[PDB]
Amino acid sequence: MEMEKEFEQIDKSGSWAAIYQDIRHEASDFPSRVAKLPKNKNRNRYRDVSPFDHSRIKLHQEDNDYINASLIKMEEAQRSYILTQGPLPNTVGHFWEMVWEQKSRGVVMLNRVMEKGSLKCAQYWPQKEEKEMIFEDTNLKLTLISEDIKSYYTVRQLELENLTTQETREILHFHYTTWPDFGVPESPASFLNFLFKVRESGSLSPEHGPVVVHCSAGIGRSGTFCLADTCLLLMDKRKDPSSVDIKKVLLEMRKFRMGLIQTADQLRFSYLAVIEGAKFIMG
Ligand SMILES: Oc1ccccc1CN1CCOCC1
Ligand SMILES: Oc1ccccc1CN1CCOCC1
Repeated sequence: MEMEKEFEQIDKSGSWAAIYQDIRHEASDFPSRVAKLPKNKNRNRYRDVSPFDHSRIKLHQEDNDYINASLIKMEEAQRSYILTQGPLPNTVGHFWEMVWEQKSRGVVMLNRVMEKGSLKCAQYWPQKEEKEMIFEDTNLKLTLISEDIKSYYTVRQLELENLTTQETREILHFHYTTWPDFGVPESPASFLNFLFKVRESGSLSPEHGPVVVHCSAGIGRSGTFCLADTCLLLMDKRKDPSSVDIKKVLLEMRKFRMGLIQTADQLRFSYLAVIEGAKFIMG
């Protein structure tokens, strides 16, 4: 069923809460035993947001391989994403170890460091060229190379050095800075423009490891970003773009990480974003 007429229909009947609860009831439940081990309590931001065992990213070390991060592998679309929490003071070294080990070219950040007067993630990248960061626990160095500040997003070029081998790589930091403290954006236009900038960078392409995507918990805004990207690619792959079922794609992604899309308003915004992104690509 075409999504745009459908959208107006779901609006007219005011049933977003009921649709969202149907998704919550049908979502996968898989074990997260590693996340819940007592030795990992200070590696989780939120007690109710954990990676499944089957899809968790493992750190390459014998001591403790745990990070709150999941591999979302979309078979038909041929896209993969790592979705992770905003890094904590004691996991900033693990975060950059993961980017290094997974061969990622891009990090996508959808939150501010402070929102609602509280800290939503650590200041995990350097703010000045001449003040680099060293992560002694994982033996990495990170340098700010350049910063481009725009009205709706900032893009940074970073240099990550593995101090063990003296190898270096160029990481692109895509920072969406305008998501409102409460609710969702009124228009999806700036979010869709941002998605198009990440795509045009090569960060989502199969010659690199998966993009790393985060917000504060790594399920709400982060879920909206991957859901919109996969749905729009499927529309360009299929003979019938109207066959793409956003609720079925979201339930496929929920096989790999719990809780993706945290509210009925985020569900509406995703449908909104896919509907408006379809129109712009059309011709
Ligand atoms: O290298 C890219 C290619 C396509 C898109 C984006 C980038 C990253 N740029 C951000 C700041 O300007 C120089 C690098
Ligand atoms: O790439 C195209 C060119 C002309 C017409 C249609 C498409 C497919 N779009 C459908 C809407 O969703 C994104 C792809």
